[PDB]
Amino acid sequence: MVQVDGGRFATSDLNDLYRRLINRNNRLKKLLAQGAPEIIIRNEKRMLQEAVDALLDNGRRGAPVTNPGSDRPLRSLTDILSGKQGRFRQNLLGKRVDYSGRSVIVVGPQLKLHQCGLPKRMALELFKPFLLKKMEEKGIAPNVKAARRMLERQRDIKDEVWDALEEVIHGKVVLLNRAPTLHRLGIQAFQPVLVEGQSIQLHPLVCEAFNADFDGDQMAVHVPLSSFAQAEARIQMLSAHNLLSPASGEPLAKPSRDIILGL
Amino acid sequence: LLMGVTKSALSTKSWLSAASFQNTTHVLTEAAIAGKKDELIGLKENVILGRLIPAGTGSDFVRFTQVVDQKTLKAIEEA
Amino acid sequence: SDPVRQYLHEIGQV
Amino acid sequence: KEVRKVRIALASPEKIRSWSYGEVEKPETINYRTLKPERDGLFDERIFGPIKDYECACGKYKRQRFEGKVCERCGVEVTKSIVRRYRMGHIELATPAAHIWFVK
Amino acid sequence: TGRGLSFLDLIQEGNQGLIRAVEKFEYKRRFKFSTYATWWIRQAINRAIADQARTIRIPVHMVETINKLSRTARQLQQELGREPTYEEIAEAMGPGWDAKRVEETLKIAQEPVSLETPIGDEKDSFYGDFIPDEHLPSPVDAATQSLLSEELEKALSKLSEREAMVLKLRKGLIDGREHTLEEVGAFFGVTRERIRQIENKALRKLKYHESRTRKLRDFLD
Amino acid sequence: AEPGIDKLFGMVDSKYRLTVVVAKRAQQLLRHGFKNTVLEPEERPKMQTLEGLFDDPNAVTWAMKELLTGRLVFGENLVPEDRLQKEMERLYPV
Amino acid sequence: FEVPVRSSFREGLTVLEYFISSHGARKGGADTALRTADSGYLTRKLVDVTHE
Amino acid sequence: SMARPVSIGEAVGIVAAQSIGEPGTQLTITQGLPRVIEL
Amino acid sequence: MEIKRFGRIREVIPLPPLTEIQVESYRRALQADVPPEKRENVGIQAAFRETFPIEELVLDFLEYRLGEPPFPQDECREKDLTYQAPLYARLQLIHKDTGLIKEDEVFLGHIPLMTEDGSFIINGADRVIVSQIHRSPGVYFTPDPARPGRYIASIIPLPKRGPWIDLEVEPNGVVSMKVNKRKFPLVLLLRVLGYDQETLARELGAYGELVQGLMDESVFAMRPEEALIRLFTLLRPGDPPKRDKAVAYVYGLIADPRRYDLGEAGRYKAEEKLGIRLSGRTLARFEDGEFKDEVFLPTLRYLFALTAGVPGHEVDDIDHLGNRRIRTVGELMTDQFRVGLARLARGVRERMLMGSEDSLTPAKLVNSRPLEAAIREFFSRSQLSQFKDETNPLSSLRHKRRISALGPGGLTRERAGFDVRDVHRTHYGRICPVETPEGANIGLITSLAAYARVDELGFIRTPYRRVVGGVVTDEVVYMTATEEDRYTIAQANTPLEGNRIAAERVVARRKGEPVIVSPEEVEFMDVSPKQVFSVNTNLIPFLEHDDANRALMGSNMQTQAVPLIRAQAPVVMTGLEERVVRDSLAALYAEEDGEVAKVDGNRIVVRYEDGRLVEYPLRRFYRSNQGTALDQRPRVVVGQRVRKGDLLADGPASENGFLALGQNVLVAIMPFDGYNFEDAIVISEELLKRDFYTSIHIERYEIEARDTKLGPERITRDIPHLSEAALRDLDEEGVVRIGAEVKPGDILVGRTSFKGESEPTPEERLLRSIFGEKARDVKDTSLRVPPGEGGIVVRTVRLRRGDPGVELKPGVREVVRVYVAQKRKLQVGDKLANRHGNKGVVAKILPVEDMPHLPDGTPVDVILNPLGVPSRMNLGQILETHLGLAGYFLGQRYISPIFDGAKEPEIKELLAQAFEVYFGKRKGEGFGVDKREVEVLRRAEKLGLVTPGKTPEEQLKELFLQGKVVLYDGRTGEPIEGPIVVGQMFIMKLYHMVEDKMHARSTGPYSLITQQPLGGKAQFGGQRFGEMEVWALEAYGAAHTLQEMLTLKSDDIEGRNAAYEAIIKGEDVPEPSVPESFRVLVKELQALALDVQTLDEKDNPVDIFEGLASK
DNA sequence: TATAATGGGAGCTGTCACGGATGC
DNA sequence: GCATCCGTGAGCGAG
Ligand SMILES: [Mg+2]
Ligand SMILES: [Zn+2]
Repeated sequence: MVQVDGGRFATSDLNDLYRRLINRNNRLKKLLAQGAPEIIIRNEKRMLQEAVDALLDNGRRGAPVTNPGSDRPLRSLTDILSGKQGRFRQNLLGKRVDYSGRSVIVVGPQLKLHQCGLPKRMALELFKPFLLKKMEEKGIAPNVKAARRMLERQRDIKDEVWDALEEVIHGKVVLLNRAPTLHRLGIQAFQPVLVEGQSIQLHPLVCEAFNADFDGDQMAVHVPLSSFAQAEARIQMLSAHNLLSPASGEPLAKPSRDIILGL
Repeated sequence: LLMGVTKSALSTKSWLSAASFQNTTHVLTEAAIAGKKDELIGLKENVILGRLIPAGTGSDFVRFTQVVDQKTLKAIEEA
Repeated sequence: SDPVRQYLHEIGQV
Repeated sequence: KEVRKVRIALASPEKIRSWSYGEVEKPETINYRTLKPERDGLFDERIFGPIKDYECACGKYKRQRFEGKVCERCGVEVTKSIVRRYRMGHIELATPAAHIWFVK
Repeated sequence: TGRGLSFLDLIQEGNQGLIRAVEKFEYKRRFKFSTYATWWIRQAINRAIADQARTIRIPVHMVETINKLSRTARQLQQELGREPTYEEIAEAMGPGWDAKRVEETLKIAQEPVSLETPIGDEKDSFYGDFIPDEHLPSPVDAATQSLLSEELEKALSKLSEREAMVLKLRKGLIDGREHTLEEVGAFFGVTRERIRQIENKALRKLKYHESRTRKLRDFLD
Repeated sequence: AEPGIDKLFGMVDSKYRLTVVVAKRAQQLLRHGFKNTVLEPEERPKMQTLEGLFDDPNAVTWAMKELLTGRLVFGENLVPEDRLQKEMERLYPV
Repeated sequence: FEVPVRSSFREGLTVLEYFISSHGARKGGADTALRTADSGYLTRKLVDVTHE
Repeated sequence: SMARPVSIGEAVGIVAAQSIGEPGTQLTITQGLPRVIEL
Repeated sequence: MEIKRFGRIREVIPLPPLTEIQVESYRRALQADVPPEKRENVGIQAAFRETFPIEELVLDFLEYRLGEPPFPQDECREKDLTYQAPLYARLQLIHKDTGLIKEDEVFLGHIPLMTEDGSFIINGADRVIVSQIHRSPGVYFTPDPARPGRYIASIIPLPKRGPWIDLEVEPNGVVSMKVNKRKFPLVLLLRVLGYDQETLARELGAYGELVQGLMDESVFAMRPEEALIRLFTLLRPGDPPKRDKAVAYVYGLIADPRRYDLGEAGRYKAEEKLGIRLSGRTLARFEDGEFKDEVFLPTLRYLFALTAGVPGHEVDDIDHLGNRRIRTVGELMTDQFRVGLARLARGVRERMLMGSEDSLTPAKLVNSRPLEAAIREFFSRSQLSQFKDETNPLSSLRHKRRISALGPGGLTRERAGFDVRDVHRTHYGRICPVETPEGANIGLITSLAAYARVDELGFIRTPYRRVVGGVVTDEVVYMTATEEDRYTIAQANTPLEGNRIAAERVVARRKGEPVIVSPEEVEFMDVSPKQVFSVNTNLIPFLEHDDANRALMGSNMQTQAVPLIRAQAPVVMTGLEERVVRDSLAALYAEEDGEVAKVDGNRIVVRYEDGRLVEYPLRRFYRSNQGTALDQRPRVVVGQRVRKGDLLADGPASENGFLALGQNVLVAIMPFDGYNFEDAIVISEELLKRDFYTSIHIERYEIEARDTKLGPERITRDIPHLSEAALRDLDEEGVVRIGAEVKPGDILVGRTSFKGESEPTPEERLLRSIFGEKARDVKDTSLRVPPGEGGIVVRTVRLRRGDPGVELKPGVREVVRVYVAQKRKLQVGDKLANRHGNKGVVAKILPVEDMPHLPDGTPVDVILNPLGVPSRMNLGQILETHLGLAGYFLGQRYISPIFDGAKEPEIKELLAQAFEVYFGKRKGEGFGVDKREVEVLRRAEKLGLVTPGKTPEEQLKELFLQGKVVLYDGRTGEPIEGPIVVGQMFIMKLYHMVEDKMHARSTGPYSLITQQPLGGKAQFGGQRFGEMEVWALEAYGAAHTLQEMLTLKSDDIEGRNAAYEAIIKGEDVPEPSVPESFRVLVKELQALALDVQTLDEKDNPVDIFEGLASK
């Protein structure tokens, strides 16, 4: 039971469901010492049972409204584990991740297969921990806490910051995910090329594999962190390392549309 | 005995893989009664707990490899 | 089922 | 140690009381004026743990000085607040009740 | 029916009052039992509702103050053809009631909203998913607080182990307790005013280490 | 593509073993701060800056390069993990 | 339809030739979106059988 | 994908499931995608 | 520019008022204009008449009335309160047997009001109520899916009034009536109805081997008041018949016009279906004292005559647009009002007993809470009450003419087969076939047709022309979906001389099925081809050439176009674009013939015939729901004479009264270095320069200052430890001054909240002492501009207590709203489309020098990859370029309606006339043919494009006539090897712009329970790595990169605090621990009575809570 | 705490296909 | 052994 921005309280459905059980337990306790007849005691023990059923798996008998006001079932212990939304598919078999971004994709004709366009401002925040370090070895900040306060407001961005960001990214690669993520090649590791402007520049041949077009298609970026995660990305995951389909043995990156026509 | 992919997916030995699939109210109760131990042989089991998956760069075949320069090589060679 | 309905009939016995 | 196995099994009422740091005998959650956990309530500093790290309910015990120490006035161990995500409690039932998963 | 207690709970709480009445009933009075039972049933139900109908629990006297506040607001709506001001109710609620009191009562009467309240017509989103966790320190915060204990341990090396220990003991960096000067005098072998002197000179040597180095400054917040 | 890659898949029994070797070596160059390297200074991976040429920052980029030259020894159970850790921190203090 | 659309798109359809079309398109559009929920489902089954 | 022998420790199931699953949206005198599911 | 307009088709009736389906339907439900005793008993008048009198004392309803709005429309928007009017209702409490009355006027609260355009206001936020479609109340017979020759009868009431009823013949031949999902012999009912074995053999007996199944039980033929009891106990167990409870449960199931109410529609449907007359919308009658039948026998006679085939007996469609109906804003609200009313009446009968049983006003006998909350429900928290989409005038219109089979009272998504979605032959003239959501909603949400109108029974009607003889009357007959079926109806394309049918055969439809017919057999004729397609679909020129699937984007994508600061109406129009500006208010108009007096940007004043000086203020630069800018621009000058109907001001996007979504740019269709690869698009910087596609968008930020438990929150110029650098633009009161520029991270309004309980870390008590300054009492709470947003501060709205005009939430001290507007130039990542459903992201902005041009230096504005066309099959965009080619040169725009419009022949001729201005100028100017133009006329003829041997002047003409010209390359100076199609095309800047969409995160906010990062741009949170994404990692076998997303990068708390520490320091990343969302699962399971335990390889336990949850 | 009062109230509907259990 | 019941599922983004 927490206080939101407005000061108001927001409580979990499990709390009105536990207070229901507690109440029927503590009235059942009172009735039995008061020596109630068997027709009342029958009743109170039956209700103690649809409190335990509402709590554990609700909707397996009839569904408790939080109040008559919302006909929304109170979300119970079972409801929380099972579902698309359940604790399992939502939380344990996939997560929201820390270093990641999203943008609109735009055609990449110039970049080499293994490369892709990354807007300045995305690359800044994605590598922000690495950049605060690189700002310390080069002189642009006394330390981290100073360097961080320097990047907080947008007029405070120095030219050396940028020329230092280039120093960070060297050799590293990132992952591009267009969803639907249908098969393995729907996430490919590219080496980023910092570009001005606000969108991502995708390489033409991999467009077909991702089922990307630019109708306004958007793609997510993730940053592999460990010196391990890097090796994985750059060796196996690279866009230029997977040129055939795992599905049939046939070439996945093939001359596509303008390119077939050109030739 | 032939069975379809939904039955065989639930029927898998490991119940972390069974219960992340469907009929969780059911998977868990038969698993719980049976006092089922789950060796994490499979991906889903491992992915849940955050453990390194049994495939790729976690595969025990390739997982264990060690790299060393020729300098340090002949160097510890004495004993 | 319907504990209201069943309780009522339990009450209607006396 | 390292984890190679995960076992799931039904817990006897005693195995639960093992897990359980105290009984919630009252439904109330918070107090209406000072929003602080009610005694024996669903949120209780006594049972589940202190709201704020290493600090008992009435302020008498603070900082790190006391790791396993329990206030006499309040009833709250002084330990990392994060125990509130971990510690459990029980409600002791007047009549035994079936677990709908084994019925239905 | 609709007051925050389920039918069956209202019946059970009512039954509990039927029992109170069976023990209090004097048959010599010619009244039929139904007359006397009715009073105790209505009393136990109203106690029950006022007790159990709120997640955030409110005292019984306080409950009916808020209720009286509601009915008075409603009456004033019926009269004014619109919702009343805090001050219009405060008048109609008689002496001792100002706008400030009518307001604070209302805020105290605000019931908590379920975190599971759906967002959008799709089943996909919940309210409590958009609610951040303010308690547990973000990675930034935890990183900063460590770089603080590192920066304080680097600037306390410039002091001798005695004068740095006077400060380490007195501000609570060790064990979490702040010791009075007589105690740092009992531990070191110095008189209480001598440990106030080597605490002041060590704090002063720190001030020069700071004005010269420009390290601890960024922690100004 | 990544340079000499084909020959890097010819070096190993399984492509994911080469990745482990690249990842572990890169962590070693990081820890010892590049001084345990098997590269002679002309073979140094360099980075093009504003100022001029500087050493390539990516310990991975390095490690792949170290590999193509026969300078390095990979395999299973070469040396106990004690010896290896210490003899490298002696040879190259960090 | 017992009668076919005679026009090419270069000629252009008729108000009625057009109408007939939208029957096909509409029933094809709802097929494409309905088997889409089923592909990704089947997909998730296969992943779950064969993960180990 | 490499046109060479498989590298030990490849995750093959998740590969196979995907390879089968990616076209599914395309299965159309036709029994189509449900025939597949039926099987 | 002069407008030449194609096609000879004449429109007998113009388009109906287009917002009529809302405007009219809500006015009918209220009747606020009508004097109280002339109110016709529909809508609001009906709920009162139904719910009253309230029986036992009798409280009776007399009349209702509607007062004036608490606040004018605008005020309601800024102040976050609803646009509404007080409703008072006059009641009289009568005494049973005393005779006494007391008659008082009770105040029923407020009811929401519809604005001029057919929309509502809710809390400062415009909403549209959206019409709903459902199976009409009535009596339907569908073939039993069980057996071929058997049929199930269905009796359907208004959805929440009364149960559905199935009448089946089989298995054994007895009539089975299913209600509340319980099957019993229908026979038993008939006895209760005043039917005996004789009266039944008479009318019903005629059908052999059937009636025999019904009368099988003679034992049931015994008595009405025994059978009533017997049945009552067949419906509910354990409930003693009581003979009172039997009649009250049976009447309240069937005969109570209160509980069971057929559609007023449904009433007619069955009267016509079974050919009987109903007294009321009831099934049966309570006529004293026996139950008398109406509905049941003629539905049973109809079923029995359908079972064994009898001629004249119909199965029904249920997808037919006579068997489906539209519930509009007026009916949809009346319902929620009928439910809010009968709860209030419930509250009456409970208080009609208890209390002073003697002293009761009507005032004290009535509570509005069930009614108030019941309407606030419908408007506020409903599905059919939708946040109004006004991106732009068309968005907001279409939104009104949107139609849902969705919403409570109808279908969900899993529920809709191909049936409901399918285009059904009676969607002709009524619903749009084109404008439907693509993807998951398809065929559920649709737009109403252009000429289509919704009648009193909520069935859709389309206009047709009566044709008598060979002549076509100019009278328009508006026909129900069903009554269209009785006639033969020609197309509007069919030839005419005067009023006469001019062909030997015309094309017509009987019951929607296409057929060729003599001029003698034609009963009616289409009004125009325009009647078939949604308003949106009708804005698409040459649409007769575009494939269906792309036209759907043509329609739907026009709803999306962002209003441009220099906006243009298409050089190629279908003619509606002028009146669409009208019907949904965009433009401003003159009310009577008159003369203009004043001219401002802010206001325009007119003097009429009357002499009355009439002022129209202009709405300037106002923010809309999506943040697009509404401003009306003055279009007339001081002292200009205007007749009634002339334009005084242009809408947000309108060009001299016409609809301007996009601009007309000059586009060449060629692949360009793969920059237009895969539907991407390349741009002359010449658009940026002269401010094409540049558009204005206001965003609104808001901030609250409350009364904390720990003190006040103050909005002040004073923020702890903050440089003047930061406070510079702020005023003295803490609010940013108007007209200041703002960036990301900057302060909009500054605020100080009192700090929490202070445990400054021991590291703080030392640092505090060192620097000598004392820990301030107030944290810095100041609201700032989010990343990637910013602009000019155009307005500030401040509200404190002491407010005469608005309501302030409990505990809330003061509220400030700051308005930040940005003028966005077109850019890369931004999105454009055209009217033909061609759509792309902008990939490259070339300089004007690199840009492909003509013989004269004039460069193209756009490059469009030809590859986009042929798979997409939309050829109208080609014809938009071709005609748009010549309209460039001739200096003219055209009107070419759908399906009757420009044929290529007349266009060709227009190209020939354009060519002469093009070439004949260069020929007079003293310039012959270019040396490249030759090398191209070479390859052109090698392509069969020009006739070899003609002059280059006649070859450039034959090429130009194909709409292709010789295009020179910007970069080389050498030509483009072929001739290329170029010409003016209407292209619009769409809603989705990168400025909005780009986001990237490092570390940040985490949800409470899971510890895992939040989603979405402005809560600032990480992308979802979902089940499908993890499979990718796994397949690649990237183990660590996966363990990262699962551990360090999401909920593994210790791992991520230490991961970030590790990178900062410049160390390699730590070894992940247990994901915190795993410990959430163990403890949820223990909470489920399930012990979960990790284990050793030794089977011995392992603690992942590190000892905190064990004693 | 005393007049007498004694068995609810909602009624939500164009899936669908599946497999495994329960019934005739 | 078939009819028939019940309980189970049904592919990023912004709000
Ligand atoms: Mg796309
Ligand atoms: Zn204490």
